[PDB]
Amino acid sequence: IGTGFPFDPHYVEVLGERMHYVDVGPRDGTPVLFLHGNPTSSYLWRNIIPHVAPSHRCIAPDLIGMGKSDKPDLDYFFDDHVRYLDAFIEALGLEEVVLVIHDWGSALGFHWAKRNPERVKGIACMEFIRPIPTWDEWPEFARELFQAFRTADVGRELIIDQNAFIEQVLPKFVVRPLTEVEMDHYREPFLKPVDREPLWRFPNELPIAGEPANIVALVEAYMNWLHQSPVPKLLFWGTPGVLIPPAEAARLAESLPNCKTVDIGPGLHYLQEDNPDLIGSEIARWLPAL
Repeated sequence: IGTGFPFDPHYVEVLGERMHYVDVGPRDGTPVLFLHGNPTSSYLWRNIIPHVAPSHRCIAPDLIGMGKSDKPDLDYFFDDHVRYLDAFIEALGLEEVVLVIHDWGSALGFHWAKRNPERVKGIACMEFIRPIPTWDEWPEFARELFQAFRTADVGRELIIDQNAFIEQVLPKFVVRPLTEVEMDHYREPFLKPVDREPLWRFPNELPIAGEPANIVALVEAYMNWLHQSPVPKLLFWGTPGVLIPPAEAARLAESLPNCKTVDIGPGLHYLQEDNPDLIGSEIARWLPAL
């Protein structure tokens, strides 16, 4: 598994802030837009993109306040990310797209898809955000941790002061051991504690136990759209998973229209770090059929 990030940097100005993105592959057909989540960046996609780039344009932005993108003094609510991503897509003059999405990147992607259904040609997804009705549906191996993340004072102490989302959550949710080089790549955006605001707000935006109500409503909305959309879908899952356990992937395999599922083997949350070659190769095999 490659530790390097051999991609020329690109920046586009979005609402007075520069957003970094990877942009490789041929420029004529439909682009594949890769959307990371918390606490990652386009670095998450580094070993997946090379399978896809030979045949298709790969665009992978770093979300505002993350990766190599500018870091405005925002609250970094989900709605903030929505506004910047909406503006990024229009800034590049993208028409139709294929989405490849994960975690908060999936919330963003699905919400964009619901609002622009005519412009989405396919969705490849993995460990995506769905309503979590109770904490019983959250893996026992991370229940107290994320409960603490959403507790007053304690949450900020763990995520901001101690950098728990980088130093604990990342290794905890990758089955194979991450190298020091890989950790340093993930560390680089958040060397300054103050810049960890998005890493704390994201877990506090998760639709868990009916709160926050607005996000629950929004996620329910795009899941309702997804369940009745004819757009081709490719769902990657792992055992035992985090957001999408095997049993959930099985239900989605039946319920989601026009959906193919791919079992990546052992996986938690950052499936891209466990089996990037299978994820990349399957996306590549899938795209020409769109």
